[PDB]
Amino acid sequence: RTFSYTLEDHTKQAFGIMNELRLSQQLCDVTLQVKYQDAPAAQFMAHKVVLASSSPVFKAMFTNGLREQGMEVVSIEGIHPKVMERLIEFAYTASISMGEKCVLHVMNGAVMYQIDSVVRACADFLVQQL
Amino acid sequence: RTFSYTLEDHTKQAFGIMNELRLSQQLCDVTLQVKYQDAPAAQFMAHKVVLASSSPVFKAMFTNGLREQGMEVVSIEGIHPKVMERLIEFAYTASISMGEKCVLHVMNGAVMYQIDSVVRACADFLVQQL
Repeated sequence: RTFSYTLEDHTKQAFGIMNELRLSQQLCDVTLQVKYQDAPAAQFMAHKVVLASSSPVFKAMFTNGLREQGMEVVSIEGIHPKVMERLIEFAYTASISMGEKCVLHVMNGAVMYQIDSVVRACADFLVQQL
Repeated sequence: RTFSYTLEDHTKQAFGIMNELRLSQQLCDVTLQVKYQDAPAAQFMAHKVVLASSSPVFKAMFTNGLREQGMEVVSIEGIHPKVMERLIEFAYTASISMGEKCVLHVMNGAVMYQIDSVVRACADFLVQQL
């Protein structure tokens, strides 16, 4: 009496569209403004719900109480823009790529945003290089 | 010189959190107010970017031009609240379930929002019942 269907590729397909929307800067409600030491400032527009879905730190940051009035700007320090870029790309694509010289910095950034999957991968890479 | 990692379960995990946020009514920016013929009105809070990721119709509806001022209300007619509920659940979970008596209505609703995967599944179910 009951009919039930699951599209296994759905979440992959949907994230592809959400990443398209990020890159076309559509429906974005947070701008991450990243200024790290000597490097020129950079900014990244994104969707709070997507960032919250991949990082407990972003989730707590955006779900404070009575949900917000429009596009919010967030100041980020302590992470190089190139690392934040790769973490955002991970949240939107499930993949991350970097040079061996950046693995430590990406791991530092993944710890800062509690992106546990990237922490494990980076930790395991560092240890294999021993 | 280059290290690359993919978390295969990521998009599934992230959608689980986005569905949690929908049900706790956190970070939602659209309310779908559904009034269908005789049935009592119902409303559904959701995330525009998630709905846009699963339906070209919602995507076009929300990406008009200069992105909007806060929580938007959308009036929906022609679909029973129970069908809209199941379509929203599909967008957030990749699964949909219904009784055989509702398959035609769910398919009608999936055509209305161009949720092609649910259209195919419903069409194929109807034809197997022949």
